[PDB]
Amino acid sequence: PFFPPLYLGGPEITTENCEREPIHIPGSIQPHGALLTADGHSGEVLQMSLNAATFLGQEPTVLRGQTLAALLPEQWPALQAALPPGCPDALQYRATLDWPAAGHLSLTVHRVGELLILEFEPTEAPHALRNAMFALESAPNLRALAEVATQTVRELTGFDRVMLYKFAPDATGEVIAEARREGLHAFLGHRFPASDIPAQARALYTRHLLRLTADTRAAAVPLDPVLNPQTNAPTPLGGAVLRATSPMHMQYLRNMGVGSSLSVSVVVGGQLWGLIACHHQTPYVLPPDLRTTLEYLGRLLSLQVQVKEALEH
Amino acid sequence: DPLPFFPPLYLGGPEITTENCEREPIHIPGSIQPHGALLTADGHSGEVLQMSLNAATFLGQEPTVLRGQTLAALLPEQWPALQAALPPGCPDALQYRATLDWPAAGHLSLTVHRVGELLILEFEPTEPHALRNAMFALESAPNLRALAEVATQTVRELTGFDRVMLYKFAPDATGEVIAEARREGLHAFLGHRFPASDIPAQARALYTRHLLRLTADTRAAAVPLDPVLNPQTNAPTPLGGAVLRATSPMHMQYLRNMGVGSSLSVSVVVGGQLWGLIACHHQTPYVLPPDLRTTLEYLGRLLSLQVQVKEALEH
Ligand SMILES: *C/C=C1/C(=C/c2[nH]c(/C=C3[NH+]=C(/C=C4\NC(=O)C(C=C)=C4C)C(C)=C\3CCC(=O)O)c(CCC(=O)O)c2C)NC(=O)[C@H]1C
Ligand SMILES: *C/C=C1/C(=C/c2[nH]c(/C=C3[NH+]=C(/C=C4\NC(=O)C(C=C)=C4C)C(C)=C\3CCC(=O)O)c(CCC(=O)O)c2C)NC(=O)[C@H]1C
Repeated sequence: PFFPPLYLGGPEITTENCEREPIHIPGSIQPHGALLTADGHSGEVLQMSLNAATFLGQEPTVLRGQTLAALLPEQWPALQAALPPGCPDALQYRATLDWPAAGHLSLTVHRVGELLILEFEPTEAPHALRNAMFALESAPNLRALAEVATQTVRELTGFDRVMLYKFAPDATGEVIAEARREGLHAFLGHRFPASDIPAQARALYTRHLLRLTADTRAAAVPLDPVLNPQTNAPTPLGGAVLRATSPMHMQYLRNMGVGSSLSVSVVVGGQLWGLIACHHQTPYVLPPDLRTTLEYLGRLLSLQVQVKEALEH
Repeated sequence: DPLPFFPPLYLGGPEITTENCEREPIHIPGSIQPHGALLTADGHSGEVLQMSLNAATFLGQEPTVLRGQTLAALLPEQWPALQAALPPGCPDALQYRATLDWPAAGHLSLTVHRVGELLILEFEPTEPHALRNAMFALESAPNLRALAEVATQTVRELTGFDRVMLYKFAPDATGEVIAEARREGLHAFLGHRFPASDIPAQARALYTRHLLRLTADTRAAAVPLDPVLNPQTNAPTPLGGAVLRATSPMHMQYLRNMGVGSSLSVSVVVGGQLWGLIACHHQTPYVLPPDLRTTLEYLGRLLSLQVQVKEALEH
């Protein structure tokens, strides 16, 4: 099963109980964005991140009464149609708001049962993706495909290190390709135990295909209330990219000297084949539109891995 | 019966009839569609060899001036990028794309690929979260039918085409429309089936490697290359990989007879085989700009993946 989260007086995690940390329900988010939850029917704002006032520019109480209808007039009917009752928690809808306080915000919404989860992040506003797609497809074998993928991602993102991290049948991990800035350790060829990415992390990564820690030293921002009014239970946040990273994994990243981390799942035959894993030495908020490019690349790599593995077997 | 290609018309080959379809050499027509321009150049020196006859009007230069310069001089910023992206021996399927600001012609999209020692350069005029939203909707579709319906509707919304269909090949190469989105008033093709020869075997082979082709105006005359043969080889210039390549006159007549002014299909490729086509129709001529066509190319790949996934959920 899972332990209760901390804020419901559950045990603190150790290396004795890696597998049982309820990483999906931390009750908090990373501070480079803001999150609101809301009722599926009424559009009634039920929870907000204590930092919402910053991003939205709204007097705190104003929000926690109001309706999405009021708050987002153009958007609220689109949401209603895009995310019908009963849809999967994996389905997401995005829009760009030109919002008074903040030039442009990206809005990302998904639905978990009766709750809409809304994420707001700063945003903005060429051929590198098309060029990359063809490059991946003409790679002659899996090894070269891995090399092209890591190089392409590094060029698109500027990340200090990009790896392709492949799982063995026992969930032992191996770094089979790597693109990195001069003057970093090489992790190419190294293998790591399965407990570095615990089973409950791997399952969540099979369904929700991108996560990140923008700053491995930033404090999480609580949800208020912490419990969902609807249920008097924790809000599931695993489909939210803003979700606070496990402090065990942030300790792991800090001990490695990483300041910013991001990965994309490569899913083949319904299973987690591996990860595009990125490191930055310093804090780094990759903007939403560039993340989208990596999300596309994730799908394309999933296709090409199967194609390429089929021409060996 | 499968038989080798005839020589093209310009090398004294015969004219194509219903008798001998599968032998038209549709990859070497010696000509392009008039809404863009094409140059060929030597892959090592960058000497310009062939050009479409309309090139002066896209590129704003006399032929003899174009042909008298190397790509190093014509494309000083792109020439080194081309050479890195398209190394000798690379496959003909690999494409490099850039946007140019050309004085006379505005923003041009440049698409380049390499066939042996030849570079092929295509120039076309070029111009929010719809793709991301579509990607997730496709993935959440519960079964093959719902996927097919979401895919057709999405493509129609992105493009404005009068008719978008998902055409699926059977094992005997006969095809069947299995989903479609269509303009009000058009008659339905859903559930109809069509003989294997409607798309002959040399087309289906080419459609497994080069995943997007089009006819922007089914009445437009083709524009010859000049000279027609590659001076490197005194042989035909391979245009299988060029979206500007002239469509087969047999196929344009099949389309005009249907009342179609514009056609476009994306290949859906599963396990190395052509599974089906996203096929679109418009009643009037219609040019879809290169950046919009890129969205369809990306959806072609997504759909190939999702078709595998939906079919595996099915035994
Ligand atoms: C008690 C359990 C421990 C634990 C937990 C844990 N680990 C993750 C997630 C990740 N761990 C990763 C590990 C590596 N990154 C590398 O670069 C290398 C090798 C050079 C390794 C072995 C990775 C890539 C992830 C994915 C996330 C990311 O991209 O940063 C989680 C889940 C984090 C979250 O989503 O909140 C958890 C709980 N890690 C341990 O080392 C043990 C002690
Ligand atoms: C004597 C040979 C004939 C022939 C040749 C031919 N056909 C193609 C390619 C295509 N034919 C298509 C046929 C259909 N379009 C539809 O809408 C339907 C059903 C509603 C069918 C059956 C299609 C879709 C294509 C693909 C290209 C496209 O999307 O327009 C070629 C190759 C064309 C080229 O690449 O230049 C050739 C030579 N078709 C016949 O019917 C016989 C008479």
